[PDB]
Amino acid sequence: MQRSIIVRRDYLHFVQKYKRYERRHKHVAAHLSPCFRVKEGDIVTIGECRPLSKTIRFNVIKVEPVSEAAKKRFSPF
Amino acid sequence: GITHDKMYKRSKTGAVQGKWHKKRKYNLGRQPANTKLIVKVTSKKNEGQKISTIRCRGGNIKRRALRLSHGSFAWGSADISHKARILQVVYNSTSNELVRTNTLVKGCVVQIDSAPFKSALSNDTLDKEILDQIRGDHILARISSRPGQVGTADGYILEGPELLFYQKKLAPK
Amino acid sequence: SKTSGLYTARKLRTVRRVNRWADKKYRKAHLGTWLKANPLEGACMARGIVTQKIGISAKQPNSAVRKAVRVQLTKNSKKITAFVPRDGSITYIDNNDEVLVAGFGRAGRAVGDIPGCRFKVIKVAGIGLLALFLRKREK
Amino acid sequence: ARGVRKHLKRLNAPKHWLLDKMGGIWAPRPTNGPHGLRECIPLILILRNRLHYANTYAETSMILQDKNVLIDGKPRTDPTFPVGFMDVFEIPKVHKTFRVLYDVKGRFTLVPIQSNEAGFKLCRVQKIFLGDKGMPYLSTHDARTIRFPHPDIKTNDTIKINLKTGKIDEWYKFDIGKIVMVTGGRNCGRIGTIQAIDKHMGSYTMIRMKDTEGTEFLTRLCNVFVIGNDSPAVAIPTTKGIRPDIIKNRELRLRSIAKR
Amino acid sequence: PRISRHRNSSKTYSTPKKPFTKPRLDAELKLCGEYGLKCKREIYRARYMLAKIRRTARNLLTLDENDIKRRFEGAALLRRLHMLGILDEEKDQLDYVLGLRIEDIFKRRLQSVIVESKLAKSVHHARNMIKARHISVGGQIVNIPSYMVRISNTSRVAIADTSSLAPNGKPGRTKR
RNA sequence: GAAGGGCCGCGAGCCCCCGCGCCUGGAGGAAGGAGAAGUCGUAACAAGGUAUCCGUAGGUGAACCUGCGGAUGGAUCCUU
RNA sequence: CAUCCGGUCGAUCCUGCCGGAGCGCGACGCUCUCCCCAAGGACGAAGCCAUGCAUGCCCGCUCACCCGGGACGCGGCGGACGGCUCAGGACAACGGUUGCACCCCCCGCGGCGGUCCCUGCUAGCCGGACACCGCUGGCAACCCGGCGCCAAGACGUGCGCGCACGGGCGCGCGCCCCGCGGGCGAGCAGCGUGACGCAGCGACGGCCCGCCCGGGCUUCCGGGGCAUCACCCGGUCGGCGCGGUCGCGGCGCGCCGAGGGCCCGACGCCUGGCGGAGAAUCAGGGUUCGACUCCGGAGAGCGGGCCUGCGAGACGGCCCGCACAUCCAAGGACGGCAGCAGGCGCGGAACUUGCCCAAUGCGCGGCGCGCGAGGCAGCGACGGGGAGCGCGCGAGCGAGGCGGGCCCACAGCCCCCGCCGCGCAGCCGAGGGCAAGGUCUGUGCCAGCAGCCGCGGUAAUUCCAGCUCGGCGAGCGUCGCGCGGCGCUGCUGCAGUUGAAACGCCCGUAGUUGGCCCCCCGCCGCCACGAGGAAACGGGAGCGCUCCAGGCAGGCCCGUUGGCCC
RNA sequence: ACCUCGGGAAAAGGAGUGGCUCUGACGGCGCCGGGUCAGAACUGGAACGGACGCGGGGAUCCCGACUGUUUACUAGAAAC
Repeated sequence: MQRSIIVRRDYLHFVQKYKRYERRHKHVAAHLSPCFRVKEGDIVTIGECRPLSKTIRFNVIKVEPVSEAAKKRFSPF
Repeated sequence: GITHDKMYKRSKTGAVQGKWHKKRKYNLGRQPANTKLIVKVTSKKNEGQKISTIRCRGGNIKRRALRLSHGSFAWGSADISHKARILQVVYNSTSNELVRTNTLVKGCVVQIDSAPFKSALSNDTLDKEILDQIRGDHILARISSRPGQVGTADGYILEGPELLFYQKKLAPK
Repeated sequence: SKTSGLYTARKLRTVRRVNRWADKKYRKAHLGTWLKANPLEGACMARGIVTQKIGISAKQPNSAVRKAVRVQLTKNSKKITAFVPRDGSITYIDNNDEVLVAGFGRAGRAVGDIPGCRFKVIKVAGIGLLALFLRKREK
Repeated sequence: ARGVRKHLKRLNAPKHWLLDKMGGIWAPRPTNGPHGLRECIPLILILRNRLHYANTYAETSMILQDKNVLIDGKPRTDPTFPVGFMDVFEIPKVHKTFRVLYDVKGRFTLVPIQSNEAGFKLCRVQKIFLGDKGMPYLSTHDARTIRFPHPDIKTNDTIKINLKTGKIDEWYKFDIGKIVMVTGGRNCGRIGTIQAIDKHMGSYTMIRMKDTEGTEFLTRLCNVFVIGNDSPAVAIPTTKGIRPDIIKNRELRLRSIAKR
Repeated sequence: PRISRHRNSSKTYSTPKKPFTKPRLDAELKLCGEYGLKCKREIYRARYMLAKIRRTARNLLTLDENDIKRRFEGAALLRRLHMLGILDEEKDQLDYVLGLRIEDIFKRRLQSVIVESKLAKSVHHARNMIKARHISVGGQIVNIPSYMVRISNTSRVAIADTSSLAPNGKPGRTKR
């Protein structure tokens, strides 16, 4: 998206009936500043802002680059 | 009436939403009132400056401009500001229809009478680009206020790289 | 075998939801085909006008004539067959005289030698059948 | 719900009021005033329930209407008038003067005070702002707006108001080594000195306070209320916020019942 | 709406899992013979009061010593069981609360206490005397045969002063 | 500044098409279940008088029969 | 709070279901001595409504009359709360956790109180202008017309002090960043100047600001089922400029780009689908239900639309369309019980057109009313709790009645005190499961019974009576359903050679799962402990309502309590 | 719907259309060509493919698959 990015927040949800967990994902829409360069896979830091659009309430304030061939890995960040 | 509620809108996934409630006064929206510039002052005086107050939430009166003729226009560099008649709306970024009907909206490029700013010609070394517009009797300015909410059409005289962008837009005609 | 991974809760929850349906009882409790099919429609009991007094034969090896009434339930206009319980009780029930019918007690299955009667009369014309049998109230 | 809520259910009303469940469907709802609904007790409950001076709600009106009760030295005739921490509740006709402080359990307690104490009222500055022509103004917990505050007094400090003149007699700063009573929260009434100020930027400053017994209690800095620089400079409840443990409380209850 | 709605209520009895067990039918009849009971519900109530007290004792025994709950709640269970007299004063431990029977619930009941004090010729005698309010505990007349007295009130249990000492002087049949 | 009118905005209700769900009438077909006590054979179970059965194809009053490739749950744990 | 047992056979051992046995919470039958507590037209009719009532209070303004008794009217505030119900709504509502440097707010509390002009002040205080009112009418009714008098703390103006001053403007930080600060975590606030504008309030001074309270959104995590629904959405997803709102935002539009969501189930459909605090059952783990009390949402026949106000898209406000009433003198008018009684319809099923503001609140008002909120009584085997139907051998009650007391808005109940005195049981069983006759008739595979297995065809332990007996008990039987039973849903903890069941084989993505190794570091989950967030409920300290279910009491007492937990 | 997956299909049905006054796109720039495709006002007895040119459509059944061909001068068909 133009000046916008989709972030995959990964989190575990614990159930009681089975003492095991469920790996879950949530896509949050952030706003990429033109200053920050990002590739699909980078660890971003997103900070809450005033509603900027229908789906955007966040802005990218830090970028951490990745080696592109970084596999995937469920990562709680 | 008009609703700014997102209940009518579809979800991010594009799914239909459910109407759980009827429309509420808090999410009311009002019919837009386009401030028409009175360019027909010579033809008729019946159309005078008509600003209408409206009752809003909390009894906060909002002044809605229906017809306007003048505004306070400010040349920031020279710090020269005077009330000026607005001659015409030339260039609106959203649509050319607003320019034809001469609606006053924020950011519409307007031509203002230079008769109040004629004094500035006497001091030279005061921006040649503004000075030759002053000699011509029309100066490029932009409305800096919202006429529908404030009720006034205050502005500022286009200067520096802004003046160049909008004079390039109106350059062929 | 079963899956035992710290993060396989989702699979176990899905497997339980899918395999819960195999039992007839979970289906006869949650599928909802029973609720539409039942002439009582989930009610404790129903009311309805008598249409026909019928002598129904008992299933083998029992040889007898069970006594029953065909009842059209006012609630859903659905004719059922209901046994009238006790001895000589049918004489109390006339035709078209209104009867309150409850089920037999096997939760919608036919019980005893009587076949297809899932219902039995409890009140005739607003008068309890057992009372008319013990001669506590007259017809 | 179309507008402001004018009614309070008895089950809804805060536990520190100690309103009996069978007493009514309704509970007194405090009017808007110097204290918030959670951080205040109505005047009906501080008279008909605590002192029993009025045996019914109509009698609370009859004694409040006669301005017999004085709150912060103000007649305060409203029955549902909020009374909160540091308000001076005095009845001259019965010659009793009370200052409302918090007990160790966390319920409000009407403490007997002296005429010198009645004169001053302790306030905490929540915020300092440039309102009304950029004029400096302070805001105290008891909804008091004082223009021209002393330039030094910062936020979280405790000011002392004259009540008669409504002037700041003195300011006690919020710092390590300062006597503090935690008002509201799980630790309520407890009196201790600040030992730690953990900022936790962007969220809540976490204050750790130590009792004379040496029991460390941690609470958010909003609940913390400075009492004085090294001594309270105000009447403190008889327990003095040392706080009893559950087995000690059992012992005190048994002692009281035995002397029946 | 209606403060009556907010009034609480609970069941004080727990019917047996199996109702027709011959060993457990006969034993209940014996426990009605020695205690003058009108119906089996009274024995069921006795087991509901004991089971709850035993459950507290078992949930505290599992808890570690010096865990505060064991020290506080256990002392409150012991004190209650001592004050009633269900727990013998000498034992003074949580384990002995687990090893108790419904005989101890029944013995503290007023009907059994009157026979021990020799005021009642039998338990059947006592039940009728308490219904006829001829019995006063600590200066208060009681009309309930399951009143259950505390160890202190045991001595204060006495024939009601206004009943069988003949202050009325014309009671029942004597009057006419 | 009223009645009134115009143009749009918010938006009933009706019309007309089109989906979508649910319930059904219906000659005439066609299964299953319960009677009845019928008729015609006897397919399987004893090597059940052609060992059964599996797939697949054909045929045949009907169970069935037959071809081809399996299996043994066979009637064979066994032979330069 | 760790239990099974009867039924496939000639017999046996299994699998496997069927039936029993426990509890709930409704219906139904039968029966009922007394007291206490208590739900109560929710259950595919959010169907429909006759009647009465549920919202008033005040006096600023009295030349209405009782003399200030004050009628009314005008003015003020409340009528947006509360009461009710659960239709709609399934990334919604709701619950915990956030933010508003994107906001709005009556009452009250505490501050603050400088308001240019020209014309034109009356400020020892100005106008006019209606209502009631009087007079005269139309009108089936509803509804109101004209004329005339005369008031407000009402209305319209206005005497104001150029650090005059509401809105919105234009301009005024930097020099890689961070370290005094009116204020922050953060460039936020405030103001200085240049123009515009001339807001409010001042005719018994409030604009304004903080606090409060409620609201608007908003952050994260949780937030039905179905794959015989696998691909879906195109204001859909972003950006930009305006408009609009209390404000942010595709909220809306113009323009540009092609995004957005998906087997970690998108989307579609369906829901006899409000959510939560909770409830039922229960060793543990769990399952099921969440109409109802408290909290938040939603709606007042159905769609819309609006006005007033600080707040309502309000229905005990109005306008309109549809559906359905109502009265009519035929022209017209006129509604809206998912308030409370009460009716009608429907269903298996659900209370009195009672009384009263005394308590507990709230609206207005220092001396006090209004309230179908709420309280009281009636009905009421929803249910819960406590006592009876004798003890005994000659004496005793309570069930009553009748009195007094107490209690009560008024009665009444309870309880106390005298007087008379008058105990009183059902409902299901007896072949087994499962406790209790191998009694005596009738009947003779009939009649019936029997959840299940079974009895009945002339020696019926099973039917129909008598007799005797068992269980439970003022309750017991029946039906429907939830949980337990049921390791017959299996996380704990099921099974798959043959009982039901390893995909014919192989590759393979998503998914799930991956040996060992570095002590000492950052991120994760993790465990412990804190903060902070409604109670009720559920526990649970202490307290003898006569016990008790209850309740938060009590007693000369921790500052008597009402702790503490979830 | 059906289907030989090509079709059916212009299926069925709807809505707009004139003149003026403008605004975008699109090449070859200083220049200099284009004539299409959008979008907006404003107008007009409620008018616009204003003449002209120019399918009515849907559900079936029989027959021949089809395009073709034929008794010039009575049968164009299902015949060949």
